[PDB]
Amino acid sequence: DIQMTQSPSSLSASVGDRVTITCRASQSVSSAVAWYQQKPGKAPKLLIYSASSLYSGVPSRFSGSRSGTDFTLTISSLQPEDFATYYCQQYLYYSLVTFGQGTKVEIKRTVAAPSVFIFPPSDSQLKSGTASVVCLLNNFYPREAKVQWKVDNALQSGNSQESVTEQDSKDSTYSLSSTLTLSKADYEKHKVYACEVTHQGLSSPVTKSFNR
Amino acid sequence: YAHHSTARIVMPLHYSLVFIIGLVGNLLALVVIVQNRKKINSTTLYSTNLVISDILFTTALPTRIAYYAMGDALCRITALVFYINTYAGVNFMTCLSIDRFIAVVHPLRYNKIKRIEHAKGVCIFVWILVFAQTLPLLINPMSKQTCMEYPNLPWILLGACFIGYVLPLIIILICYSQICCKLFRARRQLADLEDNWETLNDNLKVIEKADNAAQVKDALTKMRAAALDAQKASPEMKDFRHGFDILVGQIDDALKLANEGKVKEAQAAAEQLKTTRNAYIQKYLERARSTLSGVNKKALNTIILIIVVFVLCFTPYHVAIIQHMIKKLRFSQRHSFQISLHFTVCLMNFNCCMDPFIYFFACKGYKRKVM
Amino acid sequence: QVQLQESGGGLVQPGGSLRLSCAASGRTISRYAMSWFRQAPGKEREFVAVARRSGDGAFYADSVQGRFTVSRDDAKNTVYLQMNSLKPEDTAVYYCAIDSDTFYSGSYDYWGQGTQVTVS
Amino acid sequence: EVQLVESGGGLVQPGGSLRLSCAASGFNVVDFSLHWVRQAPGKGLEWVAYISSSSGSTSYADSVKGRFTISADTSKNTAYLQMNSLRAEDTAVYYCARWGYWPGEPWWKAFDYWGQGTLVTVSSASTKGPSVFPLAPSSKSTSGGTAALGCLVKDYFPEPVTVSWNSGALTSGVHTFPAVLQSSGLYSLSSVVTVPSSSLGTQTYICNVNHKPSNTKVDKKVEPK
Ligand SMILES: O=C(/C=C/c1ccc(Cl)cc1)N1CCC2(CC1)CN(Cc1ccc(Cl)c(Cl)c1)C(=O)O2
Repeated sequence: DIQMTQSPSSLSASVGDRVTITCRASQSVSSAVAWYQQKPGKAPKLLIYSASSLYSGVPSRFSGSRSGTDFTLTISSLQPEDFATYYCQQYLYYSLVTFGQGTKVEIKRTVAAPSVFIFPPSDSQLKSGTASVVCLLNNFYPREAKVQWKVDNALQSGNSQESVTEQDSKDSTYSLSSTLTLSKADYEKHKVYACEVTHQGLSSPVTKSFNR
Repeated sequence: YAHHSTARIVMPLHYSLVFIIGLVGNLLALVVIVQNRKKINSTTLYSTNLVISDILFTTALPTRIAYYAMGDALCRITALVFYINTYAGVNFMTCLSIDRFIAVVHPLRYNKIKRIEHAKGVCIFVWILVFAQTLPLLINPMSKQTCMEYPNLPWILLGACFIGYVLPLIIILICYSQICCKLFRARRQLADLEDNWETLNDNLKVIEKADNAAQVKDALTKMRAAALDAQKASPEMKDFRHGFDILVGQIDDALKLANEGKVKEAQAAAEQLKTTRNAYIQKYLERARSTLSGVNKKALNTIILIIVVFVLCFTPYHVAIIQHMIKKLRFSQRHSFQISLHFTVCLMNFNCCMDPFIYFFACKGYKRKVM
Repeated sequence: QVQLQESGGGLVQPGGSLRLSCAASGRTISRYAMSWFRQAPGKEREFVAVARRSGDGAFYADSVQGRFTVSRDDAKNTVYLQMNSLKPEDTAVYYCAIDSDTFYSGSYDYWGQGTQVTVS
Repeated sequence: EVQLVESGGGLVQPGGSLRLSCAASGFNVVDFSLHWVRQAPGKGLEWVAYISSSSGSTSYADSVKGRFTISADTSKNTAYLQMNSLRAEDTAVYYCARWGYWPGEPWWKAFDYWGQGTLVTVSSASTKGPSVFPLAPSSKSTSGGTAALGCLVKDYFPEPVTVSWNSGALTSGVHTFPAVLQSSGLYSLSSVVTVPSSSLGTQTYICNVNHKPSNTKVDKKVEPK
């Protein structure tokens, strides 16, 4: 029942920076909060316990502290292995455990713009009675792009679905792919389909389109 | 000397007042010192050597009180006794200040140095330091046509002013800041411990008066969050914390019953907390509130009294000197300079009669001071 | 309904410096993101930098990486593009911009008119 | 060395039943309380239940009360979690943690030794192979720069499918997207590669799609337009 809000839901930093993640409790638990680190695919690992004391086995760059009901985790020199999700758990009683939402520290980089591509549905798929166009956004650094499908300027909703990859290992850039699924009974609507893409490093929304 | 006829009444008035007041004050001071002629732990020796400086400054005064317009070696002795008055006052006030700061910040390091050996060593160290401060300003005989000691490329003026006055001022101020922070940080600590005890008692009351165990859980979780950081504030602190360990154990024993859903058994198991409180923590709260006022109050008022004597006796004269020399490097002489230095020297010598005010509230036999 | 105006400019020689500023009139900034842009004569509206809400980010393009710096002060609702080590390729108008989204999705609607900043 | 081990995850129907088992080694489950923390796919951690076999204090989260039951057979030194009446949002990775009793430093440390986590899947869909569809690029697809190219792998179940281009020859610029769960309970996936212009390099690109739980190895080809 004790809420636990962890504010900076995604940090971007480079190797050697000093990051700081904060966390605030609904009630006033005592200095009993723990900080974890979950590399993608693995289980969490204890880093701080009793809100300030460093666990035995982790490097000494992590250092938590407490001020009232405002708990904060600071990393001093962000080595290239401190790139994971960091949670914030309070532990006051056994049945009163509530975790934070988890901040994802990621690699700082220079802003790139997505190279938008659109793909018509294959006629092999149209034999099955369904049609799925897909708009591909490629190699943009901030994961804040927005896709908005348009069928003769009709803003579609509920029939689109996207999935972004993780940060690339080579150049630390993402890649997104929104797909718009329709039935062939509905694919025979307005004969031009467009994909509008707004990105933070984009002046005007790029519209890649094609006619049916 | 346009106000010499004015000075012929002004300076004998002030120096007669200083002579009589400081003489009778230090007279009763060293009489009470004789009344306690052996017990001088760590501060009474500072107070007594500062008394020595003041009283030799007074015994060299009766030649200077007879003044008009009108020897030489006697005038050099008056110069050296003035300087071993003012610089000894400054450095001994700041050594007494760091003594109090050491006492009321690191008391174990204070008891390390509370013995007579290191204390008297540092005393004789600053005493030879003030003897080292006065002889460089004694090269020429001040006789010029009394003395005409007042005036006089100079560069060592602000150097001596800094080392002599500025460094000491910064020290006493940081000592005062450390004392105020240490006495203000074990103040909010006691405030929050009392707040934890109050919320523990209030939630115990709402437990013993409430039903609907969904709220006895809400009271017990606040009680546990209060106890967990109430125990955070050696062979007696161990028994202090063991009481809170068994208190949190009883809290958990009640809280698991509340989770099971036995609201009567939960208030029954929460009833034992007042017994645990009375048996373990009631006999410690009085100690933690009263003992941890007394010696530190003496230290705080001593530091603030040294600060006010400092900023009303050694600040005007030395800022007047830094003002008179800040006129240099850019380029009548007896206009707004002689009466300014006159009255500021009157203050720097009025410290000698404001010095019993240090003892009557600070140290060196406050028995007759209270009497 | 809320437009903004920008400051700064001038003909500065290479190796010089400036300090741009776009000031917003009619809306708060402490919850939005202010980004700078650039238009050379012939080249269409490149990106320069962006300031996130409060201490959670400040990202620059690859060309101006290291030379520039965007600060943010919510007192007068202004952000400053401090330009340093100006190579002679930065001769372009410097528009400011604000996004209608608070998830930093970059929906730029209000721009301004820019300040011509030429180097030799 | 202390080492937690989970077992029992897999596929169940919505409303079915399942038994996770958290075996322990090193320490004994008597001296420690064993918890269960689950993590929905692409979400944060949440606490579920615990047991304290020293006393018996089985408590549960508000969303699993009356539906989960936690047991601890300390003769086997394991702990069990009986998940029945499973809803759709109960698919997650269920970790098993460890928490020391009060008083002292064993309590002040939180969950310090976790398991590896076992994944459960609550679905009403059955196993089926994927229908690979090409994402063909046109000749106008940036004639002069680079032209993206991919193939769509949709309508398959269960989860794991790996895709490679030209039998692992193309590894540069290949982005395989995380499988999104379609509205019909099936999975959809896209894998694209950014190969240059000039008739796409005139290589007959193929995306090798193999789905081992359905023994499907459709390797479709992609051609420009
Ligand atoms: O002018 C200076 C200092 C300059 C100075 C400033 C900075 C630096 Cl670094 C070095 C030196 N004093 C003046 C004479 C005092 C103190 C030193 C006061 N007094 C008795 C006396 C005698 C005659 C009169 Cl008429 C009066 Cl009223 C009072 C004495 O014995 O000496």
